Amino acid sequence: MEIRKKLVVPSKYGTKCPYTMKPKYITVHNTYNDAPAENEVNYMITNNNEVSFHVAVDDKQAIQGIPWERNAWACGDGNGPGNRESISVEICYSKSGGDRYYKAENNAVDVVRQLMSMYNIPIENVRTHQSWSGKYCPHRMLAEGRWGAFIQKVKSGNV
Amino acid sequence: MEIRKKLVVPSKYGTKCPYTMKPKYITVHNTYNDAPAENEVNYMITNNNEVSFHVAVDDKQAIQGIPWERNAWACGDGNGPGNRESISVEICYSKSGGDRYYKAENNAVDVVRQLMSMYNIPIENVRTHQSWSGKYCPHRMLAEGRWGAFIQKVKSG
Amino acid sequence: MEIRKKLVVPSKYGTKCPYTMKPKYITVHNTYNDAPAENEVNYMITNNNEVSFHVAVDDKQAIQGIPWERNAWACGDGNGPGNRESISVEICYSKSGGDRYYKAENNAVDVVRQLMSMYNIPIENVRTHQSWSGKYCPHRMLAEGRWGAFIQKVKSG
Ligand SMILES: [Zn+2]
Ligand SMILES: [Zn+2]
Ligand SMILES: [Zn+2]
Repeated sequence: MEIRKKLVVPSKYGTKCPYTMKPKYITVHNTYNDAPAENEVNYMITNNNEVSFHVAVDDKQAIQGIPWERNAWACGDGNGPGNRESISVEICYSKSGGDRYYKAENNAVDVVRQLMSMYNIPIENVRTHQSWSGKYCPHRMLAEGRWGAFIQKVKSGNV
Repeated sequence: MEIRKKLVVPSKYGTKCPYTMKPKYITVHNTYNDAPAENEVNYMITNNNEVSFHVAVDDKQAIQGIPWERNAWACGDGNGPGNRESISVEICYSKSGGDRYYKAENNAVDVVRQLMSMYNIPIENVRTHQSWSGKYCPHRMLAEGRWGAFIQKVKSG
Repeated sequence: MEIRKKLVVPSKYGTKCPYTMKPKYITVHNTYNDAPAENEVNYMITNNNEVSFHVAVDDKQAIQGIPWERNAWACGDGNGPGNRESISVEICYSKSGGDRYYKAENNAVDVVRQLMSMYNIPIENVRTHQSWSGKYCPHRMLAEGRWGAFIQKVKSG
């Protein structure tokens, strides 16, 4: 699926993505919200908080808000490898779940595979936010035991 | 046991418990302090930091500082299920331990049981702060390997 | 090996080590950087940030910047057991790794053994930063699953 562009303005880089980055990992998150990717991204690139992520994926589309080679503030590890070396993928509708959420997760498999090919990132480098800082994220995937199956789809699925 | 109420003023909900909450989990903590429940609560409901918990339990009493159906900021996972769907119980005197602490922990067993029955929360949904953010809390319970026994006490009587 | 001393001035204690401490644990970290122990410590004692560690160990020497019996802000657990009861050991050159790092690690095994017999800290009291707050540190050691072997070498020598 095509990843739509809806990037934050350069004048806000200092707040949303101040550093350049050489992607080495991909971090998967759950939004813990029930908003479409367009809403997640629009809010993220417009507010003034030092909080961001690279792409949001819902049941219908994938939207990029931060250049892949600039950092995002989403892993909670300060200037650690999560925030400074990983591209963050946000999966929408995880708050209430439902068909919309599982559709978004499966679309995220496709998004993650595109990023792996793009930056030559190995399957061992696809990580959970939890692995970087301890936060229970992706919450629904961890709660339902879906991470293992997700990794296998990313590793060799044809989507 | 009786859980006494000494709730934060409504005007501070924006800071201490900004969202309504449908309790789904109970999170157990250790204060890593040697102060009675009353002290813990007084400080928590008055300062202006976005840091809070629902009830503090010591060897003598249990004092609630935040409404059970409003979130508290105690699990370290920002706007995640920890802070937004769990009721936090702080067990006092864990710092130096001793009878005071073990007595408080037994009282916490009752408080957790009461909350479980109140909001129909299953035993598998009683969690450690560590499970939500990786923080080593409840520190004493983890250090002495008491979590399993605590859960069994809660599951029965 | 010999642990040099480049402690911070008493005036900077309120920020680098404002609390006395009775060492009970030893926390091993990775600098996630490629600077020598001299630079790490020097930089750490020059700025006035609420961030510090007790000793930095590279491939050549080991330098202490904070008194062993004073806390150091390095475990990210606020006033928790990691920051208030453990001595923090920073292993240099982990960013890019290389022989320099692996050499700094073995030296760190030495620094840890010395601190263990000096303050009678048991082997199961040697922890990672990750165990205190969930942060992925020591990143390289964890990334390469070198923790189990590290502890085994500390247990024997
Ligand atoms: Zn996340
Ligand atoms: Zn806690
Ligand atoms: Zn560390």
